[PDB]
Amino acid sequence: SKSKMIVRTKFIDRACHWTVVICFFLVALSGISFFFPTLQWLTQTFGTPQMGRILHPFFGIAIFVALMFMFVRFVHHNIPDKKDIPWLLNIVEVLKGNEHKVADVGKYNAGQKMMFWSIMSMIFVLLVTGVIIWRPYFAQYFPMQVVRYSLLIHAAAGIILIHAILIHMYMAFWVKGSIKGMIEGKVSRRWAKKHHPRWYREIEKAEAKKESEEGI
Amino acid sequence: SKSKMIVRTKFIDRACHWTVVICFFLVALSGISFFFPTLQWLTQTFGTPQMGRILHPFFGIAIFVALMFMFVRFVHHNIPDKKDIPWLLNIVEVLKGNEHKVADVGKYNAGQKMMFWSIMSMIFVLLVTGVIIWRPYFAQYFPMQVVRYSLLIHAAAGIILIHAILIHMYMAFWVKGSIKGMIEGKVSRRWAKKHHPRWYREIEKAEAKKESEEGI
Amino acid sequence: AMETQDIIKRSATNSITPPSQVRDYKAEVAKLIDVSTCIGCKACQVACSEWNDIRDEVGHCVGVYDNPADLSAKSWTVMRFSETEQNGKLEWLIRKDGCMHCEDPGCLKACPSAGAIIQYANGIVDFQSENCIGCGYCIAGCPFNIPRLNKEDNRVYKCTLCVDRVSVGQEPACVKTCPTGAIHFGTKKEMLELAEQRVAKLKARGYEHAGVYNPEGVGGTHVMYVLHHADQPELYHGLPKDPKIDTSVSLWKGALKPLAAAGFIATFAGLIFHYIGIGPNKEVDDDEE
Ligand code: HEM
Ligand code: HEM
Ligand code: HEM
Ligand code: HEM
Ligand SMILES: CCCCCCCc1cc(O)c2ccccc2[n+]1[O-]
Ligand SMILES: CCCCCCCc1cc(O)c2ccccc2[n+]1[O-]
Ligand code: SF4
Ligand code: SF4
Ligand code: SF4
Ligand code: SF4
Repeated sequence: SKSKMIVRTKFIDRACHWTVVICFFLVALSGISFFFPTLQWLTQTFGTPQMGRILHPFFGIAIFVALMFMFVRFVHHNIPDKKDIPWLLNIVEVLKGNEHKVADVGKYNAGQKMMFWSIMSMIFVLLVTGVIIWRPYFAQYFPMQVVRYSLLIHAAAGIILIHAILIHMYMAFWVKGSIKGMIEGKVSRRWAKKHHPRWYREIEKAEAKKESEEGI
Repeated sequence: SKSKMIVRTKFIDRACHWTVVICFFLVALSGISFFFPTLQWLTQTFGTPQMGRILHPFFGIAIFVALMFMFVRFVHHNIPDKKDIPWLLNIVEVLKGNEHKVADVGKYNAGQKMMFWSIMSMIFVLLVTGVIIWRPYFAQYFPMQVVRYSLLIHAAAGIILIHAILIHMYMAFWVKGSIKGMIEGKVSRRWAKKHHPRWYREIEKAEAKKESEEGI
Repeated sequence: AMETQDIIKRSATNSITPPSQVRDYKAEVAKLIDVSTCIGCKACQVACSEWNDIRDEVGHCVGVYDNPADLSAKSWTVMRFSETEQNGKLEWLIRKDGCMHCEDPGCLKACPSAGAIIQYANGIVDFQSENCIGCGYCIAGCPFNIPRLNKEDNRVYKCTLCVDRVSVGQEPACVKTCPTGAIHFGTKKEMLELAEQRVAKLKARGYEHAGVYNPEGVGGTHVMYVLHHADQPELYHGLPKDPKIDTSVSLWKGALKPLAAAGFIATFAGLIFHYIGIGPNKEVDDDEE
């Protein structure tokens, strides 16, 4: 416990994450321009409206590829367990900045895991429905009725994921010190103690113990 | 060594610098709109595309006048010398945040001096080729072939200078505490010691010595 | 814009978002100026300005019949006169000048404003003035030195090939007016045939180097000439021999763009990945542990 910080995120998972974020800004904004045509300015997200129609789906595929790399590296830490119940019951208390007092928080809390599955499920929905409605390459192989349902579902899934990311960015801005961990990779031990007790307890034990195991 | 800060930049050189920066944003963005017409939004940098065509060159001339004031006030501190070699050889080490360990850094380092000449040369190229391609005032006096070469070179020089400024702003954001010195004028002695050793050594000696010279 | 849905080329438009051009099954048209039948009457200058509702200024005489002395925003076609003894006897070579309606227009290629310059399926290259920003890049991109800026509105103008007459089935004003039938108009395919017949008669009269001027460097033109001396086009008041889009303009408007794009993307990646990889450069990274 004699270091200002502890590593929370490896460089590879940090590089990926900020790649996703940049791709997501372009894809969400172009998507929103088709959804709300009154917001004319967003038709210039990829330069021109004609260009935006072409590039949206390609950047969409890139997000899904990078989210699948994230999926295989974080899924094991996002698994719901009986210890998450406490969180789910004192949500009102957590939102007032008192989660430590009410719950058992490991690597990622119960909100973060709900988000994780939400985000991962929506991107799968968006990938499937996106392919189905993609002209000129793929929509021609699908029955008109499936294309129509896909148009409805893709719009709805994209809106749900945008909401979700608005809340995800808010929380990251709100639980102070979090953005620095995602940019630089390190979290101060006290942040760990307050927001993620069980997690830091494990690092601290893994740490000390294996260095005690060496035989100083 | 008993002051939180030392003055690095006079007000006059700070006022000029932020004038250049504001002028440069408008000129670079209007320039980029002609270079990449697909980025339609930038055709509104000066309100309308018709207006942007008119004002680009005038703001361009203002940047060159202000950069010539900067030239005569900073050139003497940007002169390459044998002590700069060390820098140039451990670039990889400098970029990892270890320049002090590898080089002798005066007022401005060897990167900063390379930038300075790059920036000063490009603005001269941009001024000459800019005048040559300026309608309606000056392009009529030049042979068509010179106008064509000027169109090619101005485009290329403007792109090179934009890249350069992207790297210049990045470095200023990266070597922390630097933007404050350019806005407020003062740098903490430790910043001086870490990033510009020889420089602060000189101020410290000039300082102490002339106050010792007074005869306390 | 695009109401005619036959726009085959459009200035400053990415190649993966082409302009509307479904109605492109139309014959290419062309004007054929046979300078061997031209009498230098200037009727075409007069008919062009009358039809187009434009008037240049009353200029000056500086020693030649040529007047106005150059194309301008108010003069879309001008007769250019040349006196020469280069071929062994005195000859007065007179040529009508104005837009060549190139198949691969350099004006269009150099223009940085989306939609300011367009090419119709029938070959007409025309300026869409609502989009012109007055930069003048087209003046340098044109191999023939055609475009002219109007000081009163900061926009370029030139011969439109009487697109307003041709679009509804009538030949251009200068073509109809030509007293001697030096100017002919029709489909490009039949103007090339008339051109080759006229060349054959000029050769029969002793002009062994008569030929058609329809430059391959710009992909052929929709305004073509029949010249008595096709081996020496510069005799006709500087008509270019083997015109093409300048190499500097090709590279500026071509490869420089994507190259710059890659630099910018690459640079942004590098700097972003660099900041994240190594982290800030603060006064003390060392008392952080
Ligand atoms: C997973 C890969 C994706 C694919 C293949 C894809 C594909 C598409 C396609 C083909 C369209 C129709 C317009 C066009 O062709 O440009 C579209 C529209 C849209 N996309 Fe995606 N997209 C994907 C990801 C996303 C993501 C991540 C979001 C949310 C930020 C999103 C939100 C939208 C929205 C809101 C629309 C417009 C709905 C409307 O018009 O009402 N898409 N998508
Ligand atoms: C400016 C926008 C964003 C910010 C500031 C942000 C912030 C963060 C931060 C700070 C973390 C790590 C938190 C911790 O260490 O507990 C994180 C994790 C994560 N981010 Fe983002 N994020 C943004 C956008 C996105 C987007 C657009 C996506 C994908 C749609 C995304 C997907 C993720 C995922 C999957 C995780 C891991 C969480 C878990 O494993 O439960 N983020 N984000
Ligand atoms: C030194 C004084 C400058 C002069 C006289 C000047 C003049 C011009 C002129 C007359 C044009 C053609 C369009 C128009 O008329 O508005 C132009 C285009 C341009 N300028 Fe400048 N400019 C100057 C400075 C700059 C600077 C500092 C930059 C870089 C930020 C720059 C970048 C560009 C670019 C990129 C283009 C368009 C290239 C293209 O169309 O491919 N210029 N300039
Ligand atoms: C937001 C944009 C910019 C930022 C944040 C920035 C930042 C800085 C800072 C912090 C310094 C002083 C560094 C030190 O004290 O060592 C500096 C110096 C300087 N800046 Fe900027 N700058 C910007 C844009 C520009 C532009 C557009 C130009 C001209 C094209 C420019 C020209 C210069 C020059 C010539 C120097 C002096 C360096 C030397 O003498 O070697 N800057 N800049
Ligand atoms: C029922 C309300 C659901 C609340 C969702 C919690 C998601 C949550 C909570 C946090 O403290 C975070 C800190 C850093 C990064 C992401 C975070 N997210 O996603
Ligand atoms: C070969 C790589 C060249 C790197 C260029 C160095 C330019 C460099 C380096 C710095 O530490 C700066 C600190 C404050 C303001 C500007 C700075 N610039 O321009
Ligand atoms: S109208 Fe005909 S004959 Fe008269 S100057 Fe023009 S091209 Fe020649
Ligand atoms: S002057 Fe007009 S038509 Fe010519 S290149 Fe500029 S915007 Fe295009
Ligand atoms: S002669 Fe010039 S202005 Fe006319 S189409 Fe050709 S390049 Fe364009
Ligand atoms: S084709 Fe029409 S616009 Fe052109 S010179 Fe003839 S009258 Fe003028």
